[PDB]
Amino acid sequence: AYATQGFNLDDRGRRIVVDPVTRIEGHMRCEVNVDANNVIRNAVSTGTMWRGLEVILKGRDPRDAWAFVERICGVCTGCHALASVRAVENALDIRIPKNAHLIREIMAKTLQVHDHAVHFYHLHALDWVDVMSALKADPKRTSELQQLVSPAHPLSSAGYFRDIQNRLKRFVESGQLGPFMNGYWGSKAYVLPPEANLMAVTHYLEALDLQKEWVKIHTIFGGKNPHPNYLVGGVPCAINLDGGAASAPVNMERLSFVKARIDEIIEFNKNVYVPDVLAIGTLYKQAGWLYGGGLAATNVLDYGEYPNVAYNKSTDQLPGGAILNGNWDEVFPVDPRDSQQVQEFVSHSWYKYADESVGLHPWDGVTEPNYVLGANTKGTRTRIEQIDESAKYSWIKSPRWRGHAMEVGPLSRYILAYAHARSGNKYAERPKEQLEYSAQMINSAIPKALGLPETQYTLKQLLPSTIGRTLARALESQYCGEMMHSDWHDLVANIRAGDTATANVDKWDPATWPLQAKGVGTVAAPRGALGHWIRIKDGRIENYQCVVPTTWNGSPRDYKGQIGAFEASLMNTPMVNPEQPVEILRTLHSFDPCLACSTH
Amino acid sequence: PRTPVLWLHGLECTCCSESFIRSAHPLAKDVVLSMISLDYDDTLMAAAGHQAEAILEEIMTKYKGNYILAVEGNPPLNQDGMSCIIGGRPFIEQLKYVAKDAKAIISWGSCASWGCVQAAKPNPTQATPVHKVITDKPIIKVPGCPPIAEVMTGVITYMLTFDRIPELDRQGRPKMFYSQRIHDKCYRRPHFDAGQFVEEWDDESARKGFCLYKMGCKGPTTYNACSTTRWNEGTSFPIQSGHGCIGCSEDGFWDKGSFYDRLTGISQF
Ligand code: SF4
Ligand code: F3S
Ligand SMILES: [Cl-]
Ligand SMILES: [Mg+2]
Ligand SMILES: [O]
Repeated sequence: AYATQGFNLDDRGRRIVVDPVTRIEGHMRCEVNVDANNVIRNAVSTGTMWRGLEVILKGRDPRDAWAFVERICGVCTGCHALASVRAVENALDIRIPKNAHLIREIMAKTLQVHDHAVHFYHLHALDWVDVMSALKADPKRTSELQQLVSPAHPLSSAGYFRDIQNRLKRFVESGQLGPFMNGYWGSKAYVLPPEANLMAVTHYLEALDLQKEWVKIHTIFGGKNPHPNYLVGGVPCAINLDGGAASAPVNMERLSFVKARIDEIIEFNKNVYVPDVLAIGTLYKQAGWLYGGGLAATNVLDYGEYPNVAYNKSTDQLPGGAILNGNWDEVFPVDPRDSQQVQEFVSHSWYKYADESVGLHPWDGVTEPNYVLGANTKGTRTRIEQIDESAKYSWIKSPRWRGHAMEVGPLSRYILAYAHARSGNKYAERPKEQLEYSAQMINSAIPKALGLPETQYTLKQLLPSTIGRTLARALESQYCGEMMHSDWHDLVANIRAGDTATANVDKWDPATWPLQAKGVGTVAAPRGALGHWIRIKDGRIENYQCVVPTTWNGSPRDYKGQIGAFEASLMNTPMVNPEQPVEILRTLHSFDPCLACSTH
Repeated sequence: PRTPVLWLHGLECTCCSESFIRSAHPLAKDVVLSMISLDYDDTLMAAAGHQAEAILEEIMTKYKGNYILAVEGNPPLNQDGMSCIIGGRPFIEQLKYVAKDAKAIISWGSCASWGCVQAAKPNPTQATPVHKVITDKPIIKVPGCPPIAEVMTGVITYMLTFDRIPELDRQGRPKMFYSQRIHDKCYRRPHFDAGQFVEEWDDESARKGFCLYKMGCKGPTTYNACSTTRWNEGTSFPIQSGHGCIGCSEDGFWDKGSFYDRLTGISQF
């Protein structure tokens, strides 16, 4: 047992294993120890996959890299491609044209919305929503709840909710429960009334049908979703309003189609997703379930993203930096080029360095596998019963910022935005407004509407919690839909003014390149701070290192024994039943773990 | 009773699962609620850990030789199989266990079919396609990174309707979706036939939708339904949106040179 970061870790209690962790992307094992009262007093994050993309890239053409690294992940599809083209463009001093910038931003913001909304409904909701309780709901009371939660959502009739309920009934009564089989239904960890459960299940189904429309924005600009195409120097989707305009990738009709999809997104975020998260968050807040803050209460980081003037970072609409020790009055600048800032340790990871007492900046990064289990393992090399976290216990590296363990993600971006806004940064006004609105809804308006006591939680109290982490994701989805709505107008205006350029090809040919170069590309990816760091030599990739948001959040302990965001978030959480991982899943899922991303 | 599907995930990026849920005809919602019983799937399932693991046993017993095993991703043979760990054991052990009593095995995507990105040189994990590990069961390969949504649901729909695997080509792919090269019906083919090519990104030729052969398009050597069925309810495909096919449904496409290097011997196409 030892203390770190204000957490008293203790592995003497009852050991619980969750393997596989489901409703995530990829492969994770989680172990915890619980005390005599079922409170988690130790947590262990194990990434259970590795593919070695960084190794595979060596010797290849930098222009091809985006397609390889895009296949790090099909859920956060394209964010790696974006990071890669940015890194190569940074290395080779390539400035992309305005339309390429705007198209990439629209693609990025489309991914944010799709990834966030699908995460919440299809991966996260079942940690909050009891689908069997939905079968008991009264359709009229569900209609009434819907009208209170979101007055503008037109799918609100008792008959509509009755029809959905009856389909669920028929499904369950078949005896083939499918994705609901062996669930934790009826646990006291579930607190929603039947009507709220039926509303949420209805929206699960609505979101499942609608999510396929949103990605058609990727399809127009990038050819396909998942895995749209990108390009070093711009975008491939050449523009022609009049000229073979029907055969051109982008004409006015295609742009009108994109706007129609954006407008639908704005309605979904405002009428379905945000109100559901506010309502569910309010009810779990009322139940007192404010666990899961972890490192969000102290240390958060993002690179900063979405400059309303291209290549001018002071205009980032999600402004980044680092906060330490819960001091929201001081945001430190984060520089991905600084060898003393972002570093990765492998002390507790299945890799090898020459010297594992130091962390490597990713321009100097090394990925040599070393799968070996500790002396205190229960089981064998190929049949693990209890992993030994005192030794190497994960395929995830341990990123740190100036040695500090940080949480990344939408919550981090929203805390950073709030801090920036309070210091006078006008570019963060919208997230500040959303947070203040959300706090008023959760504390006063929703309780009033539901006949519950009004509360007086501050943003300092509400945000560093599993509820807060889930809220920030929904707010971010809304904000990204709003931003790309503006980006669309800017794109169309620029094209109509006579700038139709989509690619800078001045340095497409490697005969124009410097014989060596290094570059970095960062992205505010859906789960947090993404970076790709490249070294180029003689036209080829010399080194390519990725540090991915779930690498930060899911990281194992560092050389100093400091815990990462997942492990910290599970600490000090009571479980209703230690053999039912409801609370573990609820909190882990609030980070939206992408394990393929984390390990690459 | 709806046919159980046990959908396993090896080393993968999850693109095939995401593509499946884009299907418009049929809706994935209708597939899950009314066509199959999706009893195990790490992506969507309520149960975790021991409760998730227990489902496999139950379905295998109750529906022995009458469930479909769908596999996304692939098993690694290096690191003693523990570069992909499930329930503390190598994925390859789960794969072999569930495969034994399946009535059919679907290899979703290029990972399961051939290896995909993790199997590109130097293949640090010795990631290996399903058919090299499971050699005594009927397999259908549905390659692509990912495959088209309606191709995935089209395969399922055929299998459920007929209780048969559709006719396969020599490589194990369904002829109903993989009989044509992209280049056969590509709408830019008349430009190819007339020697009208893009030579630099965003040149005048690109703005007129000229053929992408000289920009590395691998459509002439790649079998898929992208030129006809197209992507995301027929909204576009890679070539329509201006990037050459990178060959993503073909075996070993990551190690056939740069995506931007043209095929040699243009006269053969
Ligand atoms: S080379 Fe590619 S773009 Fe040209 S006609 Fe063939 S498939 Fe279409
Ligand atoms: S890259 Fe793949 S998606 Fe189709 S157009 Fe080529 S087979
Ligand atoms: Cl392949
Ligand atoms: Mg890395
Ligand atoms: O993928």
